[PDB]
Amino acid sequence: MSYYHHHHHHDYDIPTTFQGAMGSMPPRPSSGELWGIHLMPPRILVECLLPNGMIVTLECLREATLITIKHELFKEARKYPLHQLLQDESSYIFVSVTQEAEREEFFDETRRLCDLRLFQPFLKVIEPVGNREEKILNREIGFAIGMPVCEFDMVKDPEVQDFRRNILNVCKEAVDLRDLNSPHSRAMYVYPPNVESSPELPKHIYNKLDKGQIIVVIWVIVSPNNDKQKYTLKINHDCVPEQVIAEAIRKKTRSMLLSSEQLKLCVLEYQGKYILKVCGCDEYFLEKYPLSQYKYIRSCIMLGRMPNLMLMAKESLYSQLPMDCFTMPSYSGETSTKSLWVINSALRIKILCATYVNVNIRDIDKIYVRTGIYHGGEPLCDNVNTQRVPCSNPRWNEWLNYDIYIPDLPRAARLCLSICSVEEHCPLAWGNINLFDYTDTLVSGKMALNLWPVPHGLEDLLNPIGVTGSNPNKETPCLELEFDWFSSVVKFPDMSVIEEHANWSVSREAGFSYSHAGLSNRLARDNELRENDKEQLKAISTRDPLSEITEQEKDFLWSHRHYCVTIPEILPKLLLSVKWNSRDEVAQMYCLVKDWPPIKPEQAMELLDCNYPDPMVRGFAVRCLEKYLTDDKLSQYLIQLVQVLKYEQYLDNLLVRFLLKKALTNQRIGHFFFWHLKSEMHNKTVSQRFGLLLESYCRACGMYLKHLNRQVEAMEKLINLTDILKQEKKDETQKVQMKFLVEQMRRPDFMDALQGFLSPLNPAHQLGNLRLEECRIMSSAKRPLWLNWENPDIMSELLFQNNEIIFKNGDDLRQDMLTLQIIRIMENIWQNQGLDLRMLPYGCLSIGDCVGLIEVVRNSHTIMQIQCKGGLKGALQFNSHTLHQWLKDKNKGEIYDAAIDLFTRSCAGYCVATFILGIGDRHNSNIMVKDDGQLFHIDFGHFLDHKKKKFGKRERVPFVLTQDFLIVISKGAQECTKTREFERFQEMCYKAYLAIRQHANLFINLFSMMLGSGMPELQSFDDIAYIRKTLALDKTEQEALEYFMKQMNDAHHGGWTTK
Amino acid sequence: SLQDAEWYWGREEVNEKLRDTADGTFLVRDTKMHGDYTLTLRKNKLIKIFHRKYSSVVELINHYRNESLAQYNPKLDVKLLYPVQDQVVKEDNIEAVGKKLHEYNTQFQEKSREYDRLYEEYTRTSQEIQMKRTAIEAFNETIKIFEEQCQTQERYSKEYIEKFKREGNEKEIQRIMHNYDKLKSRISEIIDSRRRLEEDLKKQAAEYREIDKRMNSIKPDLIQLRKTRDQYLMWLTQGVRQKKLNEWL
Ligand SMILES: COc1ccc(N)cc1F
Repeated sequence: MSYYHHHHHHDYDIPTTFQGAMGSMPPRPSSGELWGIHLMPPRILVECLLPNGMIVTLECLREATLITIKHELFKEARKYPLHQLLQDESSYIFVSVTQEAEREEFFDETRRLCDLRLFQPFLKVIEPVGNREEKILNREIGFAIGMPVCEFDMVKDPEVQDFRRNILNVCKEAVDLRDLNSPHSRAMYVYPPNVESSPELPKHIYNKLDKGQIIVVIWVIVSPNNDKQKYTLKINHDCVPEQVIAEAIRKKTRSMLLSSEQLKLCVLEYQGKYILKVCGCDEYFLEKYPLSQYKYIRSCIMLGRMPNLMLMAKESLYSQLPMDCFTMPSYSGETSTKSLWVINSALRIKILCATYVNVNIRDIDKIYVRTGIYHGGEPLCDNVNTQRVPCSNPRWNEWLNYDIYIPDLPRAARLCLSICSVEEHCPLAWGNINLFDYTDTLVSGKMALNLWPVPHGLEDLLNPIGVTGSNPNKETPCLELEFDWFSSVVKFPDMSVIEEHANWSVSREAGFSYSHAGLSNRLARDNELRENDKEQLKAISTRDPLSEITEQEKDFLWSHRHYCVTIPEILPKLLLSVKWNSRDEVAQMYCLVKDWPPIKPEQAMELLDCNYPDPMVRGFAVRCLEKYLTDDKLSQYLIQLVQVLKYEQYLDNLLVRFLLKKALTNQRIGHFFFWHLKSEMHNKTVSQRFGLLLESYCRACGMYLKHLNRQVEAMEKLINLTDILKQEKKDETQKVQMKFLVEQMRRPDFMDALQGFLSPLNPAHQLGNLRLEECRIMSSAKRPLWLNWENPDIMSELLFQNNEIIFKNGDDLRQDMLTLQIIRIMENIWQNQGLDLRMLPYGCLSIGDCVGLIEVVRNSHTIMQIQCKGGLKGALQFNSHTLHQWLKDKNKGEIYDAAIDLFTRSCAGYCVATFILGIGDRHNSNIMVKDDGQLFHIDFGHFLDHKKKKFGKRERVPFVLTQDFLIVISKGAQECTKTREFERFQEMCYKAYLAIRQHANLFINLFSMMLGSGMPELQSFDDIAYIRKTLALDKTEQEALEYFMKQMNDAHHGGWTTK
Repeated sequence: SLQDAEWYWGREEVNEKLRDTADGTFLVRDTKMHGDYTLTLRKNKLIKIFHRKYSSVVELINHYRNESLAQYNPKLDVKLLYPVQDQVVKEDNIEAVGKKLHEYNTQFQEKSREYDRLYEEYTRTSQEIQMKRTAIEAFNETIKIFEEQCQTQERYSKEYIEKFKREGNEKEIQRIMHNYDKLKSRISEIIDSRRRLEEDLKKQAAEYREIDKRMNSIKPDLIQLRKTRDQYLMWLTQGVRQKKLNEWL
């Protein structure tokens, strides 16, 4: 007791006191097959309501089809009365109330009772009501989306209905590209060519080619199927599929009964009939790119593999393509107005009352409404109201007066308000509104605003980055209010009007005279500027987004705005230097942006974050994408572009139309476009928006809807199974759990639902039959499922006979998702700029609320295992060499030398990325090494040093190289730190660090665009400021290098020299 | 004095000191081949100080503590009003200020878990509530289909009583009335299922309010507990000991 000074804690108790003890797995909840029960009983009674009014309950097996149930119902209805009042069973269809509270008519009678999502186990019989049975396969769409389509139809809002009708413009326009040169262009939508951005090849790839040649293998089939024939080529790396197809045919059809010329004529008739498949997955080579430019080839080179392609007949392909067959749905500014520039008054806003406010009167003294106008940043002095009727029934009936003229409101203006407590200053709730509506109409009259709760990381009072609009959830502070009505609906000026007032503002400046102190605004330079300024302006240009601009530099920029056209890349900085509270300036800015030079997408993506909310700007930004952003480079950045939709003011905008169209032009984009939208559907910030967009996609995507509907059904199966495992089958043995898993998966509803479908991680890979013996639950507390499928390709053997991917209910995958994305982008940055560090950014996909998929990498082990398996007899200590010993056991000969090179190449890459991103501390169980010698990290945790939110200038080193790694880096030598093996390794790290330092603008912007997603690690820009220190962007590169050397020296305690 | 200067500290760590101060609060910062010093006035407005005059750095700032910045540059109608080691129990101990930093940081970190716990309960409860609301619309819809059924059978059954009648007058109509009796007390069960949900909904929304209520009482303490813990860490760094800190924290 003398340990604790006998000081008791009376409050503490252990009669079940928390989710600390056995602490994992918090995603709950979501209900399964029936209301209030995850998995319906294996034999169940179901009420069958008939047309004659008779209720017969008949026991069904849970897995029984509706054809089985109807057939039995109309046998069992004979024994009940009024049998002559029934028609033949064929004159009838089932219907019932589902868990979504809609009465879903059950048209596909092959479906099983468990799969219907029934709420209460009962069925009603009726004759099929709507003459278009076809039209009521919006069930397909609403199953894919997860909310029923009818739910939109009874939305009142004119914008939503205007989105739904107008967006079809895009859908029809996409389908019209698909069926243009059909069947080729259809095959192109379905199987778009999987191709790198560059035809140009890295020198280290080129040097594996012996003067630009690869050995390929073309495979063919003849009779009946199943017997296959190699035809090993040795073609040029930069020859096209058509040329490779000829050679395979040439060599297939040379012969002793065929002259040279006779062969040439047999080649021409045969050559055009085929196209190249990748053996083992639905990938193809459908247009003229260099073979090397297709991803599969370029990877086959890197891994030291011989590409295995198949010669596929075009008609056996145009067999497997369907008709995409678009169909318009059922659902197929009125009068003149007073321009905003006429309104001669200030802005004022009447704050009436908040109703549902939950505060302790014993704790809090007084509460008030803070307010402010914004554009990302604020166009005036931020004001409050008085601290009236504190806590109890808070009612202020005040007009707040904002020092801004109504004409000087920008198109993208937004009121950001918040109820606060009292220096005891402290926000309760918040909510923002666009001061104009989607039809450009200045908002007047009465408005009710249901508010949002303050999130974790926000200490600030107001939160203007937060989503524009009322909360859907009713039971929350409903602060209602009134806007000044000016005897006419006030609309925003036309562009033709802004052009004229701008062209006037210019010529008015031309007569402003000799001396103008605070020159800042205007140049006084004429057509001839000074060389020192034109040098300073490019210096500003180069500075990253987060290097905030001074009021001097702003004005300096805004004056020379017309020279700023010669340096397009300045535009982000220029725009932030406009006075948006001066329409004179904003009108002129609209004229520059109108015909500003297009810029590179990686620079134009800055213009779609929350600091650039203006339509004209964001237009130019999408104009940049429409020109440059390739279908490859788009899907690289798709996660960031979907997130950036949140910062658009209105549903209907140019960016949504861009992405939607692309997704309908390319099914590989479509596939991930669906899943990132679908992922966030649980979040009420965007449920409405993303549903609408997902409706548009689903209605226009052709037969992939039916593929997605299988994927979706397979995930929902797994979401239940795990949700049962994590609730009722916790406090059981693995033994007991696994016996439950295998039972369930063998039932026919699971066997139907989890077998023939496409991997959401990569829909190229098919998933065939489940191999249940290699299926299992992992040891993690979250109860992830290790799942395994037979690759049902013709050429399984050539690629992988078994696909296998981990499904993890209860862990938020989107942090990992993003870092693995950043790693993939760092790798391309290094490698395409000629230096071969090898990251393994394994696949990860979040498909819902803390539910997702992780690519298994076969033949890789945690350092911990390496050491567990290599631990000697009596448990004394683990050897540092055992990693090295284990790696040698796998690689012997010249193979050993190359394995170390790889290990050292992968160790240098992952050290620099890890340090830069500040990911979670690395250790034995989250670092992995492969049999061939490549190393890579898993389970990243928190990216931008989220553990610095407690205490935190820590500039942490997460990958700290114990001796283990250095032994392996420098073969076997005592005092590893001092070999040339390690000198090299260091110079890999320095060249790597400087590469990511010269692409810092990108990585800033990627993180800037991800603020939208409510990731606790990305709450606001100074989260992303960590990446500045770690990269050292305020310093010169020579100091930066030394900074990194310094940073690395102290973590490793010696070993980092001048060089 | 010019090195001390109170407000003179000598980008990222500037924002965290300007974070959650009022309109008018400021400080001065230090590439040299760029400019010299940087006034960071919050309204975060950065204003350059060029040196070739600035007569001194302290000269320029005391003028604008009295007077606004509107006459210098049009849209800066705000003064240098708040020129932000005061309390911290005035402990000139060094070690004992360091122990207090652990004490408050354990209390802060304790408090952030309680705040994080309740933000999950809140959002689970907002989910669980609306799941119940939809279920009630499902029940209410379920009930319409059963209320329609007991109606639907009366139309057809009371046609099949009057026509004929004598043909199994009770043999027919018993087993028609039995079905009708099962139908209506089934409705009685469904309704009593629904009623019982709505009582839970109000008991849930009650707890929902009680979570939010205690979130708003944990917040203001969490802000000041953090703010006191930062000045306790400022006071220390005014001996360097950047590395010694971590065991307390
Ligand atoms: C077309 O095959 C199907 C696949 C999955 C479901 N649910 C229904 C089907 F008819």
